[PDB]
Formats: sequence, structure tokens, C-alpha cells
Amino acid sequence: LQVVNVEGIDFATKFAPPTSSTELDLIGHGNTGMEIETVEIRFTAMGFYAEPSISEHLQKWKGKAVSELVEDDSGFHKELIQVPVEKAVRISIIKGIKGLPYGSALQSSLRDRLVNDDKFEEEEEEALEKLVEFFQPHNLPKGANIIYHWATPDTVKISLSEEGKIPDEVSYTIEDANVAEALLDLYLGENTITPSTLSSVAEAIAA
Amino acid sequence: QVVNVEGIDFATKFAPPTSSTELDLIGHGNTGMEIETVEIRFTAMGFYAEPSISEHLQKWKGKAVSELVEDDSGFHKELIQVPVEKAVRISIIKGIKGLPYGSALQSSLRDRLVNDDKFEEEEEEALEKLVEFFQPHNLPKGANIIYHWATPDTVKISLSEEGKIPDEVSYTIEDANVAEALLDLYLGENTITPSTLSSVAEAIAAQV
Amino acid sequence: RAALPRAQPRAEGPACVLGIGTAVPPAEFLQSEYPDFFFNITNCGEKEALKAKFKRICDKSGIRKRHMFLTEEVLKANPGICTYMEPSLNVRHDIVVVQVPKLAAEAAQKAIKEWGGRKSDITHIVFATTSGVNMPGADHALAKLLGLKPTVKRVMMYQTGCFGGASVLRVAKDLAENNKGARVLAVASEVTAVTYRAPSENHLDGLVGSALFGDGAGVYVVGSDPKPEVEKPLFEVHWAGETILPESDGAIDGHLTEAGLIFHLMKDVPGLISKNIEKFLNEARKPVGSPAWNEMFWAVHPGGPAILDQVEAKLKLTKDKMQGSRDILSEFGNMSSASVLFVLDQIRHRSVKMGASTLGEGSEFGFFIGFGPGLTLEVLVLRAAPNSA
Amino acid sequence: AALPRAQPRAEGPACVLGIGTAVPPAEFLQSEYPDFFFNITNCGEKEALKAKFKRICDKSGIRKRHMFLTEEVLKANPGICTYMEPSLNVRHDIVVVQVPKLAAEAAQKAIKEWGGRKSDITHIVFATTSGVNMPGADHALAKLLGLKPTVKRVMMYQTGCFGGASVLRVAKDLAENNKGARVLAVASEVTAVTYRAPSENHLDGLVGSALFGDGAGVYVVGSDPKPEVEKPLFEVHWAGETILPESDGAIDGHLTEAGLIFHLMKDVPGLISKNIEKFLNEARKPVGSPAWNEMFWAVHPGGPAILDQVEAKLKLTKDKMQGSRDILSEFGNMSSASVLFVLDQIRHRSVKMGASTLGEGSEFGFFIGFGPGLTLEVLVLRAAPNS
Repeated sequence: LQVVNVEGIDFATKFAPPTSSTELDLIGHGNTGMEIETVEIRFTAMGFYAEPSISEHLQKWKGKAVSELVEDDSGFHKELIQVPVEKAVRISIIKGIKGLPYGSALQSSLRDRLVNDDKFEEEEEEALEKLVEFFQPHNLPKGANIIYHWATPDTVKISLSEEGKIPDEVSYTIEDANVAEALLDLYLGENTITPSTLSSVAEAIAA
Repeated sequence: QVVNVEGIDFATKFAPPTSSTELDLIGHGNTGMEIETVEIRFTAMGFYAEPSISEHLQKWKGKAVSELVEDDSGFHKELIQVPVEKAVRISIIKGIKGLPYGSALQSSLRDRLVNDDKFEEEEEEALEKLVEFFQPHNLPKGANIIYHWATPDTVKISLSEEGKIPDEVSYTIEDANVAEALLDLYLGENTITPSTLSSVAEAIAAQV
Repeated sequence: RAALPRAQPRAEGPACVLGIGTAVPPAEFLQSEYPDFFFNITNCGEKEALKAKFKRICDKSGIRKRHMFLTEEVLKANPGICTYMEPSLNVRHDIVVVQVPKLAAEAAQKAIKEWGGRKSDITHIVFATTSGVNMPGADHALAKLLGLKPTVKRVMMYQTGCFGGASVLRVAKDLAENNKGARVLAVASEVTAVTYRAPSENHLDGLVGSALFGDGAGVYVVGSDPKPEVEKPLFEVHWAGETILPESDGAIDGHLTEAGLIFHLMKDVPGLISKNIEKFLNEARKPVGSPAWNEMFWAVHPGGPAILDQVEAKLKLTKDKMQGSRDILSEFGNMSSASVLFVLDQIRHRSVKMGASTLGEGSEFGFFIGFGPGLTLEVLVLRAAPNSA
Repeated sequence: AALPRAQPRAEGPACVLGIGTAVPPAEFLQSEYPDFFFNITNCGEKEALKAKFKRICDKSGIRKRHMFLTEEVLKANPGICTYMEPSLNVRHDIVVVQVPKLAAEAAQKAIKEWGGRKSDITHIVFATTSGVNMPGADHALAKLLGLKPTVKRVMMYQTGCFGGASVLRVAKDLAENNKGARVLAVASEVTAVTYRAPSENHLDGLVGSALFGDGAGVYVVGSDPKPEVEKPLFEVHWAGETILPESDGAIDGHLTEAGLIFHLMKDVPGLISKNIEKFLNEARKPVGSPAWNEMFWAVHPGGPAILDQVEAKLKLTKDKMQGSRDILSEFGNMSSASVLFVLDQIRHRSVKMGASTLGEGSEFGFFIGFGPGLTLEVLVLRAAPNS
């Protein structure tokens, strides 16, 4: 009731992101990972948080099968992304990596989505460049926590603790509305990099 | 009893590892160079030989060093070909790795052998083994290398990385052409240590 | 001011593979016995679940044996290499700075013998490796081992990764075609002492490299305008190109650290290659008349079994096409930049053994494919010579 | 049997179509460097060592150098300010970003002078001595510039000081053997992998610490320039190299857990000046063997001694080395990038004095680098007319 175990990591069920009074509920949890030549790799453990009023905004999907919600062209993914409530994603690093590869991999994933939506101009390009430059001096060892907090739909407050504590300060803020939406799409869109977290969110909504 | 060479004590009397023959320090010096104003010392060196060496170099006694050391003098080859036991002690000043040391020895001796029409497959293989002896070693500051020409046709090599004087022979060059080329590296007209060669030439000349 | 004639004259014909040589370290490691050896010599025998995951990779790897300079004796003499992350780059470089050019020199002697020319006519060295770096470089060291002319022109490509064998053939193509009489040593040599690492539950993707990577070197003599009845071309190079794959950015990281070279696998590499390879191959084959896939031979880098399986399935190849690659995977594992040079040689050997009409198992044209970080896909299009002594 | 060349070749000689250079913003006056360097490395008490270093700086011919390693960066990275503590990881963290970033700044300028569009760049040839990475700096640079995914790449890591000539030699064959090919020839250096605290046990390391600075140069290279659209600044007519006699072992560069360590074991200026003329005498034959003082001299400014001894050996008039000496003065030794700067400075001197060519009035000139081996790399260039 106080915590859920996600790939071995304790994720709080209720959580106020750094510098925020608004309390968010754990709506779904999961991982990023893959299989390579038979071995399962886990990159991160993830939890998606939102204000408890989110269920009231997605009433139409209640009672439907999760298959219907997560299927392509259902419309659920964008509806979830657009719901006008505060949201947060927590990422706990499992496979330790350097900040530069992590930020640079974000850059290319968000760029692909922005180009596909005809939304990638010099402003978005510069915003991703500065996002990479935020991450590149950091190390992301096993246990490090990253908090992305959409207090508005058009900004992302980023909090980071390399040592695995829960950060209490905001280290960086994405101020580009298109980048902020593309980052939500990276985790909740049809081409999500964590289909496990999206399916978990979908199950809680349809329950 | 002891001479100070670049700050390192060199015994005046020395029997190389596993030898009963005692050798006199005939000359001392360094390898080094100047680069963009700063002077670099790579090693301190000492040339040792049976005291009888002076008898063999009688014609040079009393002459001036500039005659001995000068090109075409014939002192260099005569010194190299003297039939006594000889040894060189090298004390490392600039720490380097064993592979570059052996590889530079290889190219230095190869040049001399090619110039003398003495570089064939036998000599090439001998230099390859010499590099392979040196390549696993480190040669930090203080390390000592002893080359010992018990015969003119062989070189007993002894090495202490930690800077003691070794008591055991670690490798032997069995090629006569390589053995002479290694002596020429230090005592020939193109010696890498003109200081040591002047020091030897002085000791030979400064006799009645 | 008037134009001048080309001061260094160019050659006319396509760059040809004139001779091939390969070399591996002598010690053989049977894959059926590797999990026990590896986990024991790294002191990880207590990690039973981790070892089971490694056994699973090895059993699926399609590798019967690998050749390695890192014997028991060498590992015992270098305990830092047998740890997970202790400082160890210095003793690793002490190994590879000697072994990488030495192995290449052994392969080059054979390539030079098949070519039939004399080493003083070698004008260029193009050298790829992923196994450490040095100054002077391994190209210079190779030149000395072979006793080449002091004027040999050199292209040293350090830290390529698995596409490097295609890279040296691509560079050799332009060097040989643009220089009349040029004879190029295209060299790939790999020794695993910079990547070898103890297994760790915190580095599960590293288990894959530990199961796949072996040692080896291949060398081709490459030149245009072969002397009739004196030199014999085995393959002509007609096209060389490369591309980064869509949505593949960040798939492979390789950090050279105080603890040696560490690979991070962040995306599905077999999936990215198979999804995108056909669109690129379709452009590459156009200059040779766009033969059907099953009318061509396939010298594909054997990065692992999944890549070969998924590419074979995407392109609907008959099962003989990938056999040369699977033969190399079986007998040598993944030798990084050197492997694809081994594969083409094995296709030529298979052709001779089966009495095919060409050295490409009867196909006239074929691909020579490498891939690696980027993800970078490197492709050359080759013409196989007729099979005739 | 025979087939037409499937990838068409070009016709004319490879030309330098545009030039760009870049350096980090922070300038270190050589007259103030001994105090700064010895203090920041915690060696301020080594009075005798520091006086040796000050004498190198006073004679170095360098007025300033540009460095990314500001006081702020060095304090953030204390392992780099030691003599031999493990530090390669934090050194690589600096250079894997800064080396392609500096190259990108220079490349934008070269592309602007060239006048073409970056989607027409077909190849990257890249030299550095400042760390290594996977993917390589060439891949990083292609992304920074937004080049096409099909750009063909030759990454030459760990070159040493001859790498600037190396990329031009490789660009020559790539440009000439490929119709329409437009090559980014790139050299970029950032001294974070070689920076090292001074030590009486590494007196030759004092030289590197006095001479080495940061910078990047980029040339756009291509054959058959479009008339009235592209303007060749130099034509590349010859490219060659040689190991110098009796020079084996002159320079070792060991990449270690503590970064890159150079050992100087032989007299590099003496070895170059003693052997350079015999090789240059072969190189000038295909352009008619002009006399030394009828040529221009883009020589890598490795140090004042090399420039002084080559000048004296060849009996060159003082203007010949001025471009090299200008670069040494304002930038120091930027390893592989240096000689790309020198050719640009010869062009700038030509324009300022109103000479008849971009080689100060000479038709032909040398583009020379040198490095471990000892390797001597030489290209013969033809300078474009200047009105």
C-alpha cells in the first residue's frame, strides 16, 4: 500500500515530485529492456505517476480489455498523453551507463518523433542539444534516479540523483512544448520504449 | 672504490654475475640529449674491462684524446677488438618500458649490421629474440642492465628492475656479429654515448 | 594557368583481391567447455544463475570453438584482466601492441604468397583493429615485421568495431584504383585482451561479447590492373558504400576505460539490421544489374547467430547463402573486423570444394557486409572470378 | 568480361575548396603559463623544475595557446592535475564531446567558404590524437553537422603530429576516385588526454606541456570544381610519406590508465633536418623540381627547433617559415590540426601582401607533417592565382 516492487526496486505508491505540493499516484510501472541471444537485459525500472483525477478523464476506457487500449489506432495513447493533470515518470537505472550516451539516446528518440510529426525545427533542435548538455557531465550508475515532472503539459522539470537517493531539487527544466510532449510520447505513445509500463497504466485505467 | 656517475655510485672494481674475473672501470658517462633547451639523461653508463686492456692499447698511451676519439683514428675498432673480458653497466635514469628499449636496440644493431653487410636471417632472428627477452620487462628509474662479453662472440645480459646489482644471468646473445655490433653501439665512432667513449679514451691516454 | 596531367598516375580497372591470408592464435577453446573455464579463471564459480545464463548464450551461439591468445598461463600472469573493473589497461596494451601486428604479419605473409608478387611492391597498408591503440601504430609495427619499403603509405583505422573489415576494403578500393601499380595490404587483426572481462550480473549484455568474441587476422592484397598470367584476381570490387540505420542511434557504445574496453548494447541489433538492410542492398546492387538475392553470394560478418538468421529470413535466402558465414562463426566465433575477411575466403574454399563455376559458389556478384556502432552498415559489391586453376 | 567503372571516377586533381579553423575560447599567455601550470598541479614548490620549464616557455616561440582546460575544468577533474593517478575515464569524458564539437565549428566555416551545401558532402576523413571512442568522432561530427546517413568515413585515431597531412593524403584519393565527391578533411585536437603534472622524472614531458595547445582545422576537398560556382584555393598534386633513417624509437606514445604519455628518445629536429631534403627532392620532381626558395612551406610547427634547423639546412629565406612561425606564436603546437592552420595563414599572408598566388607568389609548395616513426608526410600543392 506504501510501495510497489518494480524489478527489485521499491517505488512509492504516492509521491510529490521535487519542489511540488501536488501528490501523484502510481498509475503503472514497468521496465525498459530487451532480449539478446537468449538473455533478458533490464535497462531501467519505471513508474508513471499522475494526479488521482486522471481516471475521471478516461472514463470511456473503463471496463474495456487492455488489448483494446494498447492496440494501434485505439486513440488511448494520445488521450492519456493529453489528459490535463500533473504527471511524472520515475526512472531507476539498472544497467549503469554514462550521462552522455543516455542524453544522446533521448535526443535521437525525441528527434525521430518530432520529425515524424513535422515538428522538428531549429528551436526543438536547440532544446534537445541543451538537454544532452545537461546529462553529459553526469554518471548514471546502477541505482541512479531520474524524475521527469510535467507540472504543466509544456514543461518538464528534471531531477537527478546519481547516488540513488530521491532528489529534492530540480536540476533542469525542458521549456519547449513540443519536446515536452514528445518525451511523454516516448513512454506512453504507440511506439513506447516501455510497452510494459504502458500496459500497466492501461490495466489500471480499464479496471 | 666508487665513482659517481650522474649521481649513481659505480664501483671501480666489478666482477659480472657468475664471473670470477674482476674488471676495472675504464670509463663512465651517460646517454642523453637536449630538447627545446632542456637536457635529458636517459642512463648512466660504465665501461669495465680486465686491467690488461692498457697493455693492448700501448700505441695510444701519451696521445691526446682528440686523436683517439676522432673519426678514422682506428682507436674505436681497436678498443672494440681487444681480447679481454669487457662489461657495460647501464643504470636507467629515464624509466621506460622493456619493449621500446629492446626494439630500439634492435633497430640500432640492425643499422650497424646492414651497413657492414652482416645482416642475414641468422642475425635477424637473434635480434628478434633479444627484443622478446626485453619486452615483458619494465625498466623504471634505477634499473640496472649488465652486458658482459666473457668471449667476444657472446653477451651475457643481467637485469634488475628494482635497481640491485643482479647476481644471475637472464639472457645470452649467442650471435658473434650481434655481440660485436652491441659493443660498437657504445664504443664505435657513432656511439650513442660519446661521453663514455671520451672517458675511456682519456684513461687510456693518461698513462706513461 | 593551364591544367597539368595527373602527377601520380591513376589505375584503370577495378580494384581486385589478388591474394588472401588468415591467421589465428594457436590455443583453441571449445565452446562446450568455455563456461567452466571462463567462470573458474575469473573466480565466479559461485554465480550459478549467472553461469546458467552464460551457458544458454553459448549453447545458442552457433560457435564450436574460438582461438585466443589469452590462455590460462597468460590470464594467470595478468590477474587484473580476470577482474570485473580493476585498473588493467596498461597490462592489456602490453599484450595487444605486440600480438595485433604479429598476427597480422602472419596473415600477410600468406596473402603475399598467394598473390605471388614481392613485398617491395607493396605500396600501401590499410589496417583496422578494435584491439587497443599505440604510437607508433600497428600499421608501422606491421611494416617493420614484414620489412616493407620505408615509403609505404599507411591508413591506420583504430577502434573500428565489427564493420572494420569492410572499411579496409573500401579504403583499399580507392587507394588502388587511384594509383597506377599500387598494391595494397588491407588488414584486419583482432586480439580480445582489451575487451576480456569477468562476468557480472550488472553487465548482462557483456555476457554476449564474452560468448562470441574470438581472435584472428585477415589480410588481402588489393590492386587494379592485374598483370596477365602473373597475377590472378579472385574478386573484383565494383561498389563500396555505407549508411547509418534509421532509429538505430545509440544501439552500441564502446568506452575505452582504465579497465579496458567496455561494450554497452542498448538496442536490438539483429532487429535493426534485418529491418533496414534490404532497402540499402537494393541500391547497392543496381550498378551490377540488380541480380536477385538468391542469384548472389553473401560474405556477411557473423556478428552472431541471430543476425544471420533474421537477415536470411527477411531476404528469403536459400539456406546455402549464409553457410560461409556460419562456417566462420562455428570455427572462429566473432573476430570483430577480421571475421568478414575470413567469410569471403571460406566462400571461395566452398566454391572450389563443390566445383562451382565461380569463386562465389556459382553466383557472379555478391555482397561483402560489415556492421557495427552507429549503427553503421558497410556494404561492398563484388564480382567473383571464374573457378579455373 | 570487363565492365565500366561502376562508381564513376573524377578527372582533375583534388582541390582545397574551403578552409575553416576553430579553437577553444580561453587564451593562456605563455609568459604567465609556468606560474599557472605549476600552481594548478600542486608543484609550486619545485623551484628548480619550474625554472627549467620557464626556460622552455621563453624559447618556445609561443605567445599564447588556446585550451579547453580552464582552471574551472581542472579543479572539476583533479585526477588530470596529478602526475600518474588513474584518470583516463575523466579525460575521455572531456575529449569525446570537445573533439567533434570543435571540428564542427571549423567545418561550418569551411563549408561556408566552399559555398556548397552540406548534403553534398560525401566523405569524412578525420584525424586526432585526443582520445578514442565508439562510435567514433567521425560519426559524432556527421550528426553534429546533419550530414546524410550515407556519408563514407575514414577515422584515423591516435595519429600524432603527422595526421593533418594524413587526412589530406586520404582525401586526395577519395576525391579523385569518385565523381562529384566532396570530402571533409578534418583534424581536431584537445589536450585533455596528454595534460600532465610536471616531474623531474619526465623532463621530456615538460616539452609537451610547453608546446601543446588545442584546435581544429577542416578542409572541403574535391576534384573538378564547378566553374563560376566553386573556387579552388590549392590543388593537391602529390602525396607521400617515409620513415626516416636511424629514427626508429624516436617517439613513443603510450595510452595508459593515466592518459597519454610521450617519451622522446632521440633528437627529432636533428633527425628531420638531416633527412628531409633527400625526400623533398623526390617529391618535387612531378611538378618540375622548382628550387626551395621558389616554393611555399606549410610546415607543421612542432617546435621552434625543428623550424629553425630545417630552415638552416635548406637555406630558406626567413619568409618561408613565417606562416608556420605565426601559427606557433598564436596557437602553439595543435598536433594534427596545426599544419591545416599553417596553409590557411600562408593564404592570409598572400592576400595581405598582395602576392600573385595564395602561396605568397610561389606556384608550388609543400604541406608537411611529422610524427612517431619517425614518419615524414609530404604533399605537393599548387597555389591558386591571387589578383
